[PDB]
Amino acid sequence: IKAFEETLKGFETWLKVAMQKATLIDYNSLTGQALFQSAIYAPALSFFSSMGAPFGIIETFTLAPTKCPYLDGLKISACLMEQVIQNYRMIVALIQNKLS
Amino acid sequence: LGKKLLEAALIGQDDEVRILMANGADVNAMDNFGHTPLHLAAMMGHLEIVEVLLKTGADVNAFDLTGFTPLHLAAYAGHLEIVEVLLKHGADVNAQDQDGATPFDLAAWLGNEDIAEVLQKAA
Repeated sequence: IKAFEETLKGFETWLKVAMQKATLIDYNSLTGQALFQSAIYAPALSFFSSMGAPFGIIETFTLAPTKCPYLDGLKISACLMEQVIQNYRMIVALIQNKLS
Repeated sequence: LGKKLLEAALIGQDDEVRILMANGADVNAMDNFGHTPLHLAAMMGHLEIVEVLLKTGADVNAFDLTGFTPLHLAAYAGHLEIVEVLLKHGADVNAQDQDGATPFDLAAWLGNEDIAEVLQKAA
């Protein structure tokens, strides 16, 4: 259970950075799209996999840009980051059910 | 052991990193995005794990599939002490992603002014 706590701590350490920088990333630029993938989406996937593993939760989080209908790349990035956080809440609800 | 090292280096499990290295984990292990453990620890700010990876032969200038180096990702996240350690171990300040962005560029665009000044000095 210690490992799971360690995963939550890493996730929240990552999130504090991702949540502020996401507002500055232009998702429509080549570099911004790549940085979002490398530094936001990819770590999120690893955290979500580590969170779900010990509880049998096997889900694959995927970005949904169709739900971010904005011309401004900065607002797309903030919208996609919101999806990441929502997925965290979804997995946590599943875990709490398992534990209960 | 590579996937366990990538996970422990991202999460910040110092003990587990040391155990994995002592059991012969590949310091060059790569995730599905081209990241090495050092990419993930530098981005996260995990200093001691960064030092452990460097001491065990990590390429300080490895590129992930999106063209970012560990210096890029530390400059992005705002980890000044990491940036300084990477530079001391030969990190390339002129590394560019696939559209020409350097570590300085990322620091400037993302508002990490201290790092941007350090990288400009080094250039």
